[PDB]
Amino acid sequence: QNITEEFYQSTCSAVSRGYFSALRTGWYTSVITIELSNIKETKCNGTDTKVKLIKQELDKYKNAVTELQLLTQNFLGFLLGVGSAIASGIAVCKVLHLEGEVNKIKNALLSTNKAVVSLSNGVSVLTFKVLDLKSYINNQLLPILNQQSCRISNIETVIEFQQKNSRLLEITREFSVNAGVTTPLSTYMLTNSELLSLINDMPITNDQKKLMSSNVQIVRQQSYSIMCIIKEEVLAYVVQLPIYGVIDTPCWKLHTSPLCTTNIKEGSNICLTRTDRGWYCDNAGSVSFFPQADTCKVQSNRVFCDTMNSLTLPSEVSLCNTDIFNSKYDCKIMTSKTDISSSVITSLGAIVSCYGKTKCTASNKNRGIIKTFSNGCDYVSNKGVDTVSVGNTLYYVNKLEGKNLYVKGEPIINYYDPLVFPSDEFDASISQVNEKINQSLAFI
Amino acid sequence: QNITEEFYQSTCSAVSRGYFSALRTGWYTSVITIELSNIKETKCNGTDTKVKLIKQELDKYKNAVTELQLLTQNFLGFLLGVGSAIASGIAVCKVLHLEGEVNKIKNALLSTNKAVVSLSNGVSVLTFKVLDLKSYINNQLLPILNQQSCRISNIETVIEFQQKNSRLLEITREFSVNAGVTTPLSTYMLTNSELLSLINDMPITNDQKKLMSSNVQIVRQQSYSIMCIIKEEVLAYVVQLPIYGVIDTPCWKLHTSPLCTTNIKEGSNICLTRTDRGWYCDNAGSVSFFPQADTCKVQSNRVFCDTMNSLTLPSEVSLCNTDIFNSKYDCKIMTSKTDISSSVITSLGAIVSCYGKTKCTASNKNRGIIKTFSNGCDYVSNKGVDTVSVGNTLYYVNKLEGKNLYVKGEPIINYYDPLVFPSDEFDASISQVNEKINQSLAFI
Amino acid sequence: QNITEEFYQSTCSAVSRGYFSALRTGWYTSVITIELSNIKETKCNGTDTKVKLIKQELDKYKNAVTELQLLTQNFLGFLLGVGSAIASGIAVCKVLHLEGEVNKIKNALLSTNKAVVSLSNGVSVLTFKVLDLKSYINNQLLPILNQQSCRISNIETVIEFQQKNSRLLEITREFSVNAGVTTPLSTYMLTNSELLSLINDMPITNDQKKLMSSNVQIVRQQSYSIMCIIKEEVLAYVVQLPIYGVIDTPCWKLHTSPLCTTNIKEGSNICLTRTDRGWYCDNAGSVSFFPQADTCKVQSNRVFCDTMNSLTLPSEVSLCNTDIFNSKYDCKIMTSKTDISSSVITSLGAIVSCYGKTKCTASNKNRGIIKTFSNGCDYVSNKGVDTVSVGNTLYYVNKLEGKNLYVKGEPIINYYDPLVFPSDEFDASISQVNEKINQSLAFI
Repeated sequence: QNITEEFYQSTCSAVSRGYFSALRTGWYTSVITIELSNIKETKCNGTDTKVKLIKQELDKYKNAVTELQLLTQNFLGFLLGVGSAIASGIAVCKVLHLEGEVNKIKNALLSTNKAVVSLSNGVSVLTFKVLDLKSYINNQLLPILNQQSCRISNIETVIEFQQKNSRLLEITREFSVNAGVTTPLSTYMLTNSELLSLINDMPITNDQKKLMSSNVQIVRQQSYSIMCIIKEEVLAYVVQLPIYGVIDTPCWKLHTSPLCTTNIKEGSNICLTRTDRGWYCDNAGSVSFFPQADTCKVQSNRVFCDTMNSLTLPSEVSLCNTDIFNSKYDCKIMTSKTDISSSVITSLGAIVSCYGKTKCTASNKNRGIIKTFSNGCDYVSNKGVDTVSVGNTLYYVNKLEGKNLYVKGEPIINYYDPLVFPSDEFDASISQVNEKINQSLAFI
Repeated sequence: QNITEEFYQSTCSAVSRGYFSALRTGWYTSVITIELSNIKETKCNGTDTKVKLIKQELDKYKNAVTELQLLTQNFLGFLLGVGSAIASGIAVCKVLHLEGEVNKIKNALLSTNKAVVSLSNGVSVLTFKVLDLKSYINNQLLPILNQQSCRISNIETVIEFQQKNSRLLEITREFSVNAGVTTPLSTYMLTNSELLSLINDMPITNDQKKLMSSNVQIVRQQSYSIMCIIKEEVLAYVVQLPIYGVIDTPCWKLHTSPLCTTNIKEGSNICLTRTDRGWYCDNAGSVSFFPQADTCKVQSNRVFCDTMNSLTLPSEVSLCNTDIFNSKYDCKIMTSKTDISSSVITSLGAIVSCYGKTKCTASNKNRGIIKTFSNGCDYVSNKGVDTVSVGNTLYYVNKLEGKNLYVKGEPIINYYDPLVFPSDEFDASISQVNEKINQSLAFI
Repeated sequence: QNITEEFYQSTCSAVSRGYFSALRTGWYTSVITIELSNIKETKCNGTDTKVKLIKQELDKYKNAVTELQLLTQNFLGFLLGVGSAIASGIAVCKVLHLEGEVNKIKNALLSTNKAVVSLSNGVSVLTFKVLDLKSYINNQLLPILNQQSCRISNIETVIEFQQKNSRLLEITREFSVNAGVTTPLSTYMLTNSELLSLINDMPITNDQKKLMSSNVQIVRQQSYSIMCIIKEEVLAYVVQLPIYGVIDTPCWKLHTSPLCTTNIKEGSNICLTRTDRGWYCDNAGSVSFFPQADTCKVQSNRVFCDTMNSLTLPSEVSLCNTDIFNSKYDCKIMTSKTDISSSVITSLGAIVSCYGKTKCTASNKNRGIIKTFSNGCDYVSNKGVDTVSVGNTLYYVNKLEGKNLYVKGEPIINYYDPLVFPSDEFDASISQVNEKINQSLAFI
């Protein structure tokens, strides 16, 4: 929607504003249960295609129960020792293993299929019964299987049993190939009917309920399913859903690109790049910063992010966009001598860093070339433009309409004397390049 | 096939030549459609296993339509702001949302199952009808379901309806777990029969058609499926297939490994590594360079790559393989003091960098050890050799026959005086280490 | 189980001990085979729902055979040219293509479903026959399909044929979407019954057999399935299972975090971080080091790792934990001026690096805040603590009981004069910062 973008010619960066936050800060857990029956041996002469057919669909059942039994018996550096995403789920699994805890769940779901249960560790969980394979196998099936002559009446029972068993096998293969933990949340793990029902009874605001149920596909991508326990005629697993404790605060995206002096010969040029690119959202008097790509998902002008993937910075960090030389926040940059041509596709446009003999242009599919980029760091709005070419590579601009603004100014690389420029700083900042230069100039 | 490899003792690198390019430069889009019926409520007393069985298979149908409805309502740093792979597909989705555009498609496919359609934005698309669930549900099914007493005749209709519905549910779960965009291209999204049919009618050369239909498995790995629209008794989604606009130009792979001085004691040695490893293909008077691992897939002597993942370099870049000190291209290297033993498996052999007390050897499973590597950077051909051991780690050489060549020369690390060697350059080059040394030598 | 952890206040690191190794060093291969029939055209008038229903399930069969036919016709930098994980499998595929080699397998499995076969390249393989689609289609099905009038008797045969065909289609779609190589090992590729049977007949110790069959889910995550050959009425593919040649040696995990001087103003502080974090296991007189995250999977106090992902270091490397200034191993560190607050979740606790105005605390869900962290690098045990907060981010401590130990000492960053501190070392070491300082101090 109302999205705007500013490009800063001086620092070769661009900021996309107009977005609104939805940052995960809490976790909600609920317990999904399937009712099982513990059928062992069925003394039955078979060979009759119909009996042999239902015995092998019964074999799939015992194989999945067994497979589940085998599961239950057992700036980016700053984000590596982050811990387990599923701790609050695992906390619920520990409790279901306590004696009689599964028994509490069964009795709560004996009369209905959805009930609130107070667990023994203080968390109040919503519990669902999504499949009753127990009373199907015990009632509408097992009597036929417990006389020495076993003759199923009609093939309809073979098909009815495959349909009942089917969801259990879909749930088991997902846990199998994923060591008991799956994300995103399958429709098989939680159907849309059950997920909206769950969201509606969450201890959250009507604001958060309406945000979640308008983007169920995003809630799935940020939820986990955890295989839990399989005892006492019950299968249970924990669904872990996000809670967006930060809502509707301003978010902005920083795009950066290498800024270099413009001599055509390679290596005789000094470069400089802002390293603080990523997503920024205001969050409790500070700024939550998301440096990693694909840790935030955009929908129109709403940003969903998980604060587990963020760093906290002082809110002054945004001063680097408007005044990189400011004395309130030391803005972070890297330096090099690698003048390779490249383009960054922003929200409402494109940044192009053209160096050497490279051919960099911006085109319209019907009109031809609309801008030929000179050497240096320039910018184009996505209005009237479909593609950007850089060397032999074709980039596609985004086609969303917004307000673009070009803030002219001198490239700050021009302020630096190349004879005393620290030209291989992996992770520095503005005043760290200044104090490194102040040493060299005093050596003279 | 005719593959050759050169190892350069002087720069501890190896080049595998003999390959031929297939670089994606264009995108082809076609519209796949499934015909739907908009059945809401069926007033039917059931309970009879057969009727209740077909009502729940009908429930799966409405659940998938709903799930699709929920989707439609809504050197490596130089490759991060690259944009959307699926822009030209999304451009086609925007058009199908225009009024009457889906109506154009329906009428084109009313008489046949494959037809060319001219869309309203100028792109001529090939359109497929792969499933007609409309006329099945409306004709061979719904009459039975619209009298107050509903009795399906035979179980065959329950099974026939599951088979018809089945592909729709397979397509919907893939879009569900992937937020409406999937890659590689499922056989469920596009069968081999439909994909070869599509390739045969593409606006491309008989050369490109024969290349694509000889490697359908690779075309799948480089294609996208995009969920699009679900209105007016039609489901439609866009398949986006690659176009290889660069074909049969020479490609070569650069393998690099750390080159260091050979004192056994750790840290008292200086190291130096070429950083320009990856794939290189000639491309329109320049060289397309693929620095990222797994962005190129090899089949015999053919390299498939996506130019979206490349950088453009001057063709002079290959001079670094034969003369790293050349004055036409500043060859890029890094420096360190980290002499850790390691091996690189090349196309037709292995590079071994052996330092310290490490045991590095090359073996034959029947003959024993064939080469024991001294300290420094050495190389072995894959003829008569199965494995390379480095410390406690076993590497397996590739078993393809080719021409190996060993270019003797002095390790360039020996040319550098260690007392004035910039020994922690993250991203430098030959003449940047030279000018950094020229400063230190004048300080004296 | 008996897990202990030490935190070193001086170097801002923590070591989790008590673990025991299971490192993959060998590969076992076996050949799984499905018996096929090469049915081409069946001259049959149909239209009868039952015949048309079995003809399309027969179509799925030929489509999967075709799809398989299309497949058969065709510190972290030190780990990039590692080679192919599946070399020893591919070596077995080459042999099955030799003339009469598939014929050897068929005759070995003509009388039973599991047999040892001696291949022509010297490897003795265990061979399984998991599905006999040949004699089903040829005997219990094809006679009905080879008179001009084709009338299937009962719908039971349609369902029986779907069940037989079903596993073949599950195997084919996995190979399809994965270019003939899949990991982890599907239950569809190898059932739990077949996998335990295979492990029991492996040429390995009763120790290794009991370790593997107690963790089948881990064996799956470290195994590969390779599509191989489809000729002469046989489908065959190779399963490649790990062999743990290193068992029960001590493993320990190193956790590191940035250590910095504690002035609140940003950038005027020098930092220093140990870069050697990861897993370490004793291995044949040396130490196997696993720098990459998620290349080791933990179960209670057992560590499963693949030595293909490791480096070999001298066993002296562990001296850095107890004496970072030691003269036997040059301990590796990086330096910067980036004092951003962050926390590392260790095995039995949490490391917190608190800098600037950031609010860093450790909480109990019932008691409130239990520790407020001062500026600098501190540590908390997981006893009585559930969460750690750093700025706006909530981290969850692990809830396993163990022995924690806090080794007090002075932060080594305090030993360095900031006026001559090389404050942007990407990959250095203790004595490399010393010799870099010795130059600056002599310049004076």
